[PDB]
Amino acid sequence: MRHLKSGRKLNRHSSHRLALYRNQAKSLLTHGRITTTVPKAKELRGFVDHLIHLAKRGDLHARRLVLRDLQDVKLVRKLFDEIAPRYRDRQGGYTRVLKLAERRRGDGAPLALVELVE
Amino acid sequence: MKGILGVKVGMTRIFRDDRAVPVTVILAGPCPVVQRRTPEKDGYTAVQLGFLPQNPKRVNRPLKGHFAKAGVEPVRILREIRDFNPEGDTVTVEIFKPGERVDVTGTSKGRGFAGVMKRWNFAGGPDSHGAHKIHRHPGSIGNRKTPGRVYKGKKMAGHYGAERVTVMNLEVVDVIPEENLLLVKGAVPGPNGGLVIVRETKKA
Amino acid sequence: AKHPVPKKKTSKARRDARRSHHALTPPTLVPCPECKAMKPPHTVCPECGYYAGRKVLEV
Amino acid sequence: MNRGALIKLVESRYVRTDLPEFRPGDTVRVSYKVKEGNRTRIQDFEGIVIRIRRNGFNTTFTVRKVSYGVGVERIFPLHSPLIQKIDIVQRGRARRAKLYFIRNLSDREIRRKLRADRKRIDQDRAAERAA
Amino acid sequence: MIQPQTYLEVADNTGARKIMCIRVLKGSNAKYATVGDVIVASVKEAIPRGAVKEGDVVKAVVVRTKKEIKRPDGSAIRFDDNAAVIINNQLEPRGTRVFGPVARELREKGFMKIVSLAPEVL
RNA sequence: CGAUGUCGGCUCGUCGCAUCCUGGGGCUGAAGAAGGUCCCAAGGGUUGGGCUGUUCGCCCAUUAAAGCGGCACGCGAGCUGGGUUCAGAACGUCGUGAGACAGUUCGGUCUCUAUCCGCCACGGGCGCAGGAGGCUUGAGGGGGGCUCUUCCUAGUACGAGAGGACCGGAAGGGACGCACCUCUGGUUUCCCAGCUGUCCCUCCAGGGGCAUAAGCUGGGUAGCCAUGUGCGGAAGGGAUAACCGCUGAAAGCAUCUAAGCGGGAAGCCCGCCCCAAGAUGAGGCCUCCCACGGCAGCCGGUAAGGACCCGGGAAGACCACCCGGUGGAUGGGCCGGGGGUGUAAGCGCCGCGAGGCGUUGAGCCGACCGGUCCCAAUCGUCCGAGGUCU
RNA sequence: GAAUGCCGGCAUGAGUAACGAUAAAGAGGGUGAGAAUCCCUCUCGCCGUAAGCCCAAGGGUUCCUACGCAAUGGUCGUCAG
RNA sequence: CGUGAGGGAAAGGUGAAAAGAACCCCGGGAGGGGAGUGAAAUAGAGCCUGAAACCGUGGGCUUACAAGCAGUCACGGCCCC
Ligand SMILES: [Mg+2]
Ligand SMILES: [Mg+2]
Ligand SMILES: [Mg+2]
Ligand SMILES: [Mg+2]
Ligand SMILES: [Mg+2]
Ligand SMILES: [Mg+2]
Ligand SMILES: [Mg+2]
Ligand SMILES: [Mg+2]
Ligand SMILES: [Mg+2]
Ligand SMILES: [Mg+2]
Ligand SMILES: [Mg+2]
Ligand SMILES: [Mg+2]
Ligand SMILES: [Mg+2]
Ligand SMILES: [Mg+2]
Ligand SMILES: [Mg+2]
Ligand SMILES: [Mg+2]
Ligand SMILES: [Mg+2]
Ligand SMILES: [Mg+2]
Ligand SMILES: [Mg+2]
Ligand SMILES: [Mg+2]
Ligand SMILES: [Mg+2]
Ligand SMILES: [Mg+2]
Ligand SMILES: [Mg+2]
Ligand SMILES: [Mg+2]
Ligand SMILES: [Mg+2]
Ligand SMILES: [Mg+2]
Ligand SMILES: [Mg+2]
Ligand SMILES: [Mg+2]
Ligand SMILES: [Mg+2]
Ligand SMILES: [Mg+2]
Ligand SMILES: [Mg+2]
Ligand SMILES: [Mg+2]
Ligand SMILES: [Mg+2]
Ligand SMILES: [Mg+2]
Ligand SMILES: [Mg+2]
Ligand SMILES: [Mg+2]
Ligand SMILES: [Mg+2]
Ligand SMILES: [Mg+2]
Ligand SMILES: [Mg+2]
Ligand SMILES: [Mg+2]
Ligand SMILES: [Mg+2]
Ligand SMILES: [Mg+2]
Ligand SMILES: [Mg+2]
Ligand SMILES: [Mg+2]
Ligand SMILES: [Mg+2]
Ligand SMILES: [Mg+2]
Ligand SMILES: [Mg+2]
Ligand SMILES: [Mg+2]
Ligand SMILES: [Mg+2]
Ligand SMILES: [Mg+2]
Ligand SMILES: [Mg+2]
Ligand SMILES: [Mg+2]
Ligand SMILES: [Mg+2]
Ligand SMILES: [Mg+2]
Ligand SMILES: [Mg+2]
Ligand SMILES: [Mg+2]
Ligand SMILES: [Mg+2]
Ligand SMILES: [Mg+2]
Ligand SMILES: [Mg+2]
Ligand SMILES: [Mg+2]
Ligand SMILES: [Mg+2]
Ligand SMILES: [Mg+2]
Ligand SMILES: [Mg+2]
Ligand SMILES: [Mg+2]
Ligand SMILES: [Mg+2]
Ligand SMILES: [Mg+2]
Ligand SMILES: [Mg+2]
Ligand SMILES: [Mg+2]
Ligand SMILES: [Mg+2]
Ligand SMILES: [Mg+2]
Ligand SMILES: [Mg+2]
Ligand SMILES: [Mg+2]
Ligand SMILES: [Mg+2]
Ligand SMILES: [Mg+2]
Ligand SMILES: [Mg+2]
Ligand SMILES: [Mg+2]
Ligand SMILES: [Mg+2]
Ligand SMILES: [Mg+2]
Ligand SMILES: [Mg+2]
Ligand SMILES: [Mg+2]
Ligand SMILES: [Mg+2]
Ligand SMILES: [Mg+2]
Ligand SMILES: [Mg+2]
Ligand SMILES: [Mg+2]
Ligand SMILES: [Mg+2]
Ligand SMILES: [Mg+2]
Ligand SMILES: [Mg+2]
Ligand SMILES: [Mg+2]
Ligand SMILES: [Mg+2]
Ligand SMILES: [Mg+2]
Ligand SMILES: [Mg+2]
Ligand SMILES: [Mg+2]
Ligand SMILES: [Mg+2]
Ligand SMILES: [Mg+2]
Ligand SMILES: [Mg+2]
Ligand SMILES: [Mg+2]
Ligand SMILES: [Mg+2]
Ligand SMILES: [Mg+2]
Ligand SMILES: [Mg+2]
Ligand SMILES: [Mg+2]
Ligand SMILES: [Mg+2]
Ligand SMILES: [Mg+2]
Ligand SMILES: [Mg+2]
Ligand SMILES: [Mg+2]
Ligand SMILES: [Mg+2]
Ligand SMILES: [Mg+2]
Ligand SMILES: [Mg+2]
Ligand SMILES: [Mg+2]
Ligand SMILES: [Mg+2]
Ligand SMILES: [Mg+2]
Ligand SMILES: [Mg+2]
Ligand SMILES: [Mg+2]
Ligand SMILES: [Mg+2]
Ligand SMILES: [Mg+2]
Ligand SMILES: [Mg+2]
Ligand SMILES: [Mg+2]
Ligand SMILES: [Mg+2]
Ligand SMILES: [Mg+2]
Ligand SMILES: [Mg+2]
Ligand SMILES: [Mg+2]
Ligand SMILES: [Mg+2]
Ligand SMILES: [Mg+2]
Ligand SMILES: [Mg+2]
Ligand SMILES: [Mg+2]
Ligand SMILES: [Mg+2]
Ligand SMILES: [Mg+2]
Ligand SMILES: [Mg+2]
Ligand SMILES: [Mg+2]
Ligand SMILES: [Mg+2]
Ligand SMILES: [Mg+2]
Ligand SMILES: [Mg+2]
Ligand SMILES: [Mg+2]
Ligand SMILES: [Mg+2]
Ligand SMILES: [Mg+2]
Ligand SMILES: [Mg+2]
Ligand SMILES: [Mg+2]
Ligand SMILES: [Mg+2]
Ligand SMILES: [Mg+2]
Ligand SMILES: [Mg+2]
Ligand SMILES: [Mg+2]
Ligand SMILES: [Mg+2]
Ligand SMILES: [Mg+2]
Ligand SMILES: [Mg+2]
Ligand SMILES: [Mg+2]
Ligand SMILES: [Mg+2]
Ligand SMILES: [Mg+2]
Ligand SMILES: [Mg+2]
Ligand SMILES: [Mg+2]
Ligand SMILES: [Mg+2]
Ligand SMILES: [Mg+2]
Ligand SMILES: [Mg+2]
Ligand SMILES: [Mg+2]
Ligand SMILES: [Mg+2]
Ligand SMILES: [Mg+2]
Ligand SMILES: [Mg+2]
Ligand SMILES: [Mg+2]
Ligand SMILES: [Mg+2]
Ligand SMILES: [Mg+2]
Ligand SMILES: [Mg+2]
Ligand SMILES: [Mg+2]
Ligand SMILES: [Mg+2]
Ligand SMILES: [Mg+2]
Ligand SMILES: [Mg+2]
Ligand SMILES: [Mg+2]
Ligand SMILES: [Mg+2]
Ligand SMILES: [Mg+2]
Ligand SMILES: [Mg+2]
Ligand SMILES: [Mg+2]
Ligand SMILES: [Mg+2]
Ligand SMILES: [Mg+2]
Ligand SMILES: [Mg+2]
Ligand SMILES: [Mg+2]
Ligand SMILES: [Mg+2]
Ligand SMILES: [Mg+2]
Ligand SMILES: [Mg+2]
Ligand SMILES: [Mg+2]
Ligand SMILES: [Mg+2]
Ligand SMILES: [Mg+2]
Ligand SMILES: [Mg+2]
Ligand SMILES: [Mg+2]
Ligand SMILES: [Mg+2]
Ligand SMILES: [Mg+2]
Ligand SMILES: [Mg+2]
Ligand SMILES: [Mg+2]
Ligand SMILES: [Mg+2]
Ligand SMILES: [Mg+2]
Ligand SMILES: [Mg+2]
Ligand SMILES: [Mg+2]
Ligand SMILES: [Mg+2]
Ligand SMILES: [Mg+2]
Ligand SMILES: [Mg+2]
Ligand SMILES: [Mg+2]
Ligand SMILES: [Mg+2]
Ligand SMILES: [Mg+2]
Ligand SMILES: [Mg+2]
Ligand SMILES: [Mg+2]
Ligand SMILES: [Mg+2]
Ligand SMILES: [Mg+2]
Ligand SMILES: [Mg+2]
Ligand SMILES: [Mg+2]
Ligand SMILES: [Mg+2]
Ligand SMILES: [Mg+2]
Ligand SMILES: [Mg+2]
Ligand SMILES: [Mg+2]
Ligand SMILES: [Mg+2]
Ligand SMILES: [Mg+2]
Ligand SMILES: [Mg+2]
Ligand SMILES: [Mg+2]
Ligand SMILES: [Mg+2]
Ligand SMILES: [Mg+2]
Ligand SMILES: [Mg+2]
Ligand SMILES: [Mg+2]
Ligand SMILES: [Mg+2]
Ligand SMILES: [Mg+2]
Ligand SMILES: [Mg+2]
Ligand SMILES: [Mg+2]
Ligand SMILES: [Mg+2]
Ligand SMILES: [Mg+2]
Ligand SMILES: [Mg+2]
Ligand SMILES: [Mg+2]
Ligand SMILES: [Mg+2]
Ligand SMILES: [Mg+2]
Ligand SMILES: [Mg+2]
Ligand SMILES: [Mg+2]
Ligand SMILES: [Mg+2]
Ligand SMILES: [Mg+2]
Ligand SMILES: [Mg+2]
Ligand SMILES: [Mg+2]
Ligand SMILES: [Mg+2]
Ligand SMILES: [Mg+2]
Ligand SMILES: [Mg+2]
Ligand SMILES: [Mg+2]
Ligand SMILES: [Mg+2]
Ligand SMILES: [Mg+2]
Ligand SMILES: [Mg+2]
Ligand SMILES: [Mg+2]
Ligand SMILES: [Zn+2]
Repeated sequence: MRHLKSGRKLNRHSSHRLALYRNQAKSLLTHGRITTTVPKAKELRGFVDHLIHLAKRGDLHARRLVLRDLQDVKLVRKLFDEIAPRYRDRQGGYTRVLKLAERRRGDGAPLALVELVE
Repeated sequence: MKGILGVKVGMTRIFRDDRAVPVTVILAGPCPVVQRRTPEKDGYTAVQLGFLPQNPKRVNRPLKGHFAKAGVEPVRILREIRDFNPEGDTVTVEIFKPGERVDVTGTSKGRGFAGVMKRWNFAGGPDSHGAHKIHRHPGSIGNRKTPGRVYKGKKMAGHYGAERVTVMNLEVVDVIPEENLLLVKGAVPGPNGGLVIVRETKKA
Repeated sequence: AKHPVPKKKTSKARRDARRSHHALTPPTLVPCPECKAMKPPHTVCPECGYYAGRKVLEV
Repeated sequence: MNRGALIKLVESRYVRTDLPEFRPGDTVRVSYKVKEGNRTRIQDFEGIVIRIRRNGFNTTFTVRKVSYGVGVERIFPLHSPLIQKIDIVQRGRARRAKLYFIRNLSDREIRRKLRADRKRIDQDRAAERAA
Repeated sequence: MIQPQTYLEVADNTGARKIMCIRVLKGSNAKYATVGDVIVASVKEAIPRGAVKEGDVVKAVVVRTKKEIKRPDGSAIRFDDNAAVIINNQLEPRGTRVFGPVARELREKGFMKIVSLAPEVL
């Protein structure tokens, strides 16, 4: 049973999963769009979205909170000076995940794309 | 044998005569009468009820024409109360008064594929003293060459729950008609938001 | 355990009968509304990069 | 429907607002309606609320006391009609929401670990002045 | 929630200090005794020269438990130990004083003389 | 004997009845209560411990009762391995010896993958003469079936006294079963905080990794849960067993019987709960669609409908099932509430300092109850009747 | 036609068990007919009385570079002992 | 294979002649389709002949209420000549 349990496990133990989400947050906040498997892509949405919202509040507290996950001050400066301002009136939905057509050759993994939104 | 269709909203406990009474709250009213089962037409007596209005776009053609035949709005659920012929075209919580005893049918919570210890309260195996990978296993399932087979109805692993269960002789604790609300003392099958059926009890 | 083993060779018929559920179902494919190419529904068109009426990918 | 609202509506008729707020570490006196024979009386139970288990109308609090050499704990529904009233005896201050650890402490150590919450003691005396 | 093997304190002045439950006298096979239930115990420790002494096979009613008991008012109570009081075959206390509080459930189940002797009933 | 694994235990049942208990009887050297003995009855039940490998048995504490037997002394491709049952060792005994002993003693490798039948669960197919969406009848199955205490009757009938009922009527238990999470109590792998060592970001402050597959510690939502909660055994109707009668010959009497008619069990049939029309004997009701073209057959195009795909789901191994797909609140986000945690950072003030006080129940914050089209369920595709004959 | 015969071929079990330490991965960029698997960058994890370095046995070209991928590599391969 | 003494295999055939398939087409290659050689190309080198087991594609008959050492006797249907 799994009744009303939220969150994927992705066959990673607790800290490998947290690292997975964090690293994916760096790559997304860096390049603006990345390609992953559909399931990882669906889970990245809420993890990055939260960090962006904190970038909107913009206070010092938020920046240290965000730095717990992203660690990279340069990147956080980008999230605060560049990324977050283009979302001032957009309440939620800072990312989107669109499934891609062709599976990955070696293991059949269904892929999608995750990006920040205009 | 009156009866009503319902939703299981949730549990709490009320205080009645310096006594915490665990209850389950049921949103039962109101149920439009949709079709009547008569002995001349169908061979038995029952009342087909309806519950929860439906987005009329979502009601396909054969269902639609079934509602119009007995002028009624589109409803999400049809169910029958066997041997019940109420005089109006609508069934509401008013057919129960507090102090009455009821039976409640719902779909139990589904355990999926369930082991023999969870499904049948088997005792499993020892957890030490050399017990070898049989800690939750069934044990023997038979005899030897006589009968050389396993009984029908053997209790084994399989799907457990998400099945129709009726709990019998539950006390109606209060009836709040302004909210189509029925309080019943004790536990009722299924998850919150579950379809349930509340009938007058079969226990004298 | 005591190494359970097949008692008889399976017959050509029984083995092929077991395989009566092994056929593939073909890919479900719709036309991309812009380049008309067949593609899986609910995927970004891999031929022209259009999805929901706009260019999303270089291709 | 709003199942949460429906339940909050069932509960509403029994909700209670006469009782004074408290925290884990406060010493409290619960005046409790008790039956025995052939009567019913009010038995005062006094001790440290060691736990406030929150669930709305259903929250409960657990008070711990010594009664003639023996530890006694009492769990109360915060909206029970059997509670006549609650008297804040003393404002403790914890660093912790559950104070189970005081079950294993001498009376000396409990006193050292649950000191007077001067802030909320003053807060009480301040707004203890009515027209 | 007392079962065989369970050690209980002795809340009276009989001489016993510890008894080990060997039976829940409640039907043919009850698993547990609580407040108001009667047990058969063996005296595992006694102060010198009391009515009861080590080795004795005595009867006792559970007067407080460490498992919390639930009351119809929807509240519950719980004590720091498991204690009992030695009785004769009429439920009457074989000692002449009882120490510490006792559950009010003793009253309903007819252990009136222990309840009065109790310094507190909770 | 080109192997049918051997005791006991655990687990899991199932059956017999020569019945241990509960139910119904007759006889009693049956006053009552309690027994004895035989008959009927297998629905249910038949406890926990000390000893011993033990079966058995004895004992302790209870019990309504602690029944006896079958199923390869039921069950080692289910577990155990104490015993027995190899190779070591020793004792007693026997043998000059080597060695020997259902004599004792200590130790001593029990094999991941289930083909077929069988069993538990779940689908796929085709059928059920048109094709569909629903709702249903219940043939036939399964499940359940226990029992104790106290009180009232009444300290009455009965008995010199001790004691002590029937019938009928209340209440409260034990074990068992189904369901549940309001309370009680667990878990809660990252929801919060505290702490050590170390390395790092960035020097401070503040943080991050690692110390487990949570580093450790204190707490803990939803869920899943029992120790927690509700409910179940019935009631009732029918037919019976032993047993008791009514009326009544054969056989002027007599006789429960030969004609006929009563009474009568926890047992039997129904009644309760669950499954069920593959019930091919394929049932029934309500509604929807239709006489489409080309040549009981065939080729397509549509209908009613369905499936595909996708967002999901206290549903779930896959499958199935259930909801939703912009006509939208389905998941994600965000907002409010709940809930946990227990007063963040930063700044100010006190202190030499560790810290402390204030801002501040702060800040963080999974799942729970909702709101909100910000993000994603885009766009679509394929199936699918024209109704055999008397 | 049988010798649990001999040699060889080919079935069944079966798309089943398994793919060899639970130290762990993610993305971007390049190469290419083809890339989870090769190269490069950034991030994350693991060893650190070694899972790092040197020497002796033993092995005998496995070393370096270019060019390749049929087989070998438990998948893949543009990479490689 | 075994430390060693020692053990100890499998594996023959295009065609008369290489005339061993220029060139083109798909393909990264393998492979194939044409063209071409040959009396012959399922003689194309994985090459004479090419049985059987085993695997597949096409067609006829037949099969989803049925109990089987799978055949046999009878009758009927359908297909074929
Ligand atoms: Mg499940
Ligand atoms: Mg699990
Ligand atoms: Mg969800
Ligand atoms: Mg998580
Ligand atoms: Mg999940
Ligand atoms: Mg998931
Ligand atoms: Mg995991
Ligand atoms: Mg995996
Ligand atoms: Mg992994
Ligand atoms: Mg983990
Ligand atoms: Mg870790
Ligand atoms: Mg890790
Ligand atoms: Mg998509
Ligand atoms: Mg796809
Ligand atoms: Mg690949
Ligand atoms: Mg239902
Ligand atoms: Mg199990
Ligand atoms: Mg269980
Ligand atoms: Mg169960
Ligand atoms: Mg067990
Ligand atoms: Mg166990
Ligand atoms: Mg054991
Ligand atoms: Mg072992
Ligand atoms: Mg073993
Ligand atoms: Mg083993
Ligand atoms: Mg184990
Ligand atoms: Mg087993
Ligand atoms: Mg056997
Ligand atoms: Mg047989
Ligand atoms: Mg199911
Ligand atoms: Mg009420
Ligand atoms: Mg629920
Ligand atoms: Mg085994
Ligand atoms: Mg075995
Ligand atoms: Mg096996
Ligand atoms: Mg094993
Ligand atoms: Mg095996
Ligand atoms: Mg075999
Ligand atoms: Mg064949
Ligand atoms: Mg074959
Ligand atoms: Mg075949
Ligand atoms: Mg098969
Ligand atoms: Mg292109
Ligand atoms: Mg709620
Ligand atoms: Mg409301
Ligand atoms: Mg008092
Ligand atoms: Mg105190
Ligand atoms: Mg009051
Ligand atoms: Mg004491
Ligand atoms: Mg033999
Ligand atoms: Mg053999
Ligand atoms: Mg053999
Ligand atoms: Mg053999
Ligand atoms: Mg054999
Ligand atoms: Mg038996
Ligand atoms: Mg008999
Ligand atoms: Mg009897
Ligand atoms: Mg009797
Ligand atoms: Mg008598
Ligand atoms: Mg007598
Ligand atoms: Mg008798
Ligand atoms: Mg008799
Ligand atoms: Mg029986
Ligand atoms: Mg039976
Ligand atoms: Mg029996
Ligand atoms: Mg015993
Ligand atoms: Mg002992
Ligand atoms: Mg022992
Ligand atoms: Mg024993
Ligand atoms: Mg024994
Ligand atoms: Mg035996
Ligand atoms: Mg013996
Ligand atoms: Mg007794
Ligand atoms: Mg008896
Ligand atoms: Mg036997
Ligand atoms: Mg045998
Ligand atoms: Mg024998
Ligand atoms: Mg024997
Ligand atoms: Mg045996
Ligand atoms: Mg036996
Ligand atoms: Mg056996
Ligand atoms: Mg074995
Ligand atoms: Mg055995
Ligand atoms: Mg066996
Ligand atoms: Mg075997
Ligand atoms: Mg077996
Ligand atoms: Mg066997
Ligand atoms: Mg054993
Ligand atoms: Mg042994
Ligand atoms: Mg031994
Ligand atoms: Mg022995
Ligand atoms: Mg031995
Ligand atoms: Mg031996
Ligand atoms: Mg040997
Ligand atoms: Mg030996
Ligand atoms: Mg030996
Ligand atoms: Mg000797
Ligand atoms: Mg001898
Ligand atoms: Mg001898
Ligand atoms: Mg001699
Ligand atoms: Mg001698
Ligand atoms: Mg011999
Ligand atoms: Mg011997
Ligand atoms: Mg022997
Ligand atoms: Mg013998
Ligand atoms: Mg011998
Ligand atoms: Mg040893
Ligand atoms: Mg031995
Ligand atoms: Mg083997
Ligand atoms: Mg296998
Ligand atoms: Mg099988
Ligand atoms: Mg077979
Ligand atoms: Mg089917
Ligand atoms: Mg199907
Ligand atoms: Mg047909
Ligand atoms: Mg049948
Ligand atoms: Mg029936
Ligand atoms: Mg039946
Ligand atoms: Mg009386
Ligand atoms: Mg009675
Ligand atoms: Mg009862
Ligand atoms: Mg809850
Ligand atoms: Mg709880
Ligand atoms: Mg609770
Ligand atoms: Mg709790
Ligand atoms: Mg965290
Ligand atoms: Mg650190
Ligand atoms: Mg530093
Ligand atoms: Mg620092
Ligand atoms: Mg590190
Ligand atoms: Mg680690
Ligand atoms: Mg940590
Ligand atoms: Mg610690
Ligand atoms: Mg914890
Ligand atoms: Mg806890
Ligand atoms: Mg929780
Ligand atoms: Mg329980
Ligand atoms: Mg009960
Ligand atoms: Mg007569
Ligand atoms: Mg007659
Ligand atoms: Mg009669
Ligand atoms: Mg009769
Ligand atoms: Mg009579
Ligand atoms: Mg009768
Ligand atoms: Mg009964
Ligand atoms: Mg049904
Ligand atoms: Mg049908
Ligand atoms: Mg049906
Ligand atoms: Mg039939
Ligand atoms: Mg039908
Ligand atoms: Mg019908
Ligand atoms: Mg359509
Ligand atoms: Mg799913
Ligand atoms: Mg539906
Ligand atoms: Mg749909
Ligand atoms: Mg659509
Ligand atoms: Mg649309
Ligand atoms: Mg939504
Ligand atoms: Mg939402
Ligand atoms: Mg929220
Ligand atoms: Mg809140
Ligand atoms: Mg709060
Ligand atoms: Mg502060
Ligand atoms: Mg602060
Ligand atoms: Mg200063
Ligand atoms: Mg200050
Ligand atoms: Mg919140
Ligand atoms: Mg959130
Ligand atoms: Mg809206
Ligand atoms: Mg939108
Ligand atoms: Mg389209
Ligand atoms: Mg021969
Ligand atoms: Mg052979
Ligand atoms: Mg062989
Ligand atoms: Mg053989
Ligand atoms: Mg051979
Ligand atoms: Mg041969
Ligand atoms: Mg051979
Ligand atoms: Mg061979
Ligand atoms: Mg094979
Ligand atoms: Mg498979
Ligand atoms: Mg298999
Ligand atoms: Mg498998
Ligand atoms: Mg596998
Ligand atoms: Mg591996
Ligand atoms: Mg492994
Ligand atoms: Mg490990
Ligand atoms: Mg790349
Ligand atoms: Mg690339
Ligand atoms: Mg690759
Ligand atoms: Mg590749
Ligand atoms: Mg590289
Ligand atoms: Mg490390
Ligand atoms: Mg070091
Ligand atoms: Mg060398
Ligand atoms: Mg070498
Ligand atoms: Mg070489
Ligand atoms: Mg070199
Ligand atoms: Mg080289
Ligand atoms: Mg190299
Ligand atoms: Mg190279
Ligand atoms: Mg290669
Ligand atoms: Mg390759
Ligand atoms: Mg290759
Ligand atoms: Mg080559
Ligand atoms: Mg290879
Ligand atoms: Mg390879
Ligand atoms: Mg390998
Ligand atoms: Mg290359
Ligand atoms: Mg290599
Ligand atoms: Mg050798
Ligand atoms: Mg060699
Ligand atoms: Mg040799
Ligand atoms: Mg040879
Ligand atoms: Mg040769
Ligand atoms: Mg030649
Ligand atoms: Mg030649
Ligand atoms: Mg020639
Ligand atoms: Mg090419
Ligand atoms: Mg080309
Ligand atoms: Mg070529
Ligand atoms: Mg070709
Ligand atoms: Mg060619
Ligand atoms: Mg030619
Ligand atoms: Mg010629
Ligand atoms: Mg010729
Ligand atoms: Mg030829
Ligand atoms: Mg030829
Ligand atoms: Mg020739
Ligand atoms: Mg040839
Ligand atoms: Mg050939
Ligand atoms: Mg064929
Ligand atoms: Mg039939
Ligand atoms: Mg047929
Ligand atoms: Mg025949
Ligand atoms: Mg014939
Ligand atoms: Zn396109």
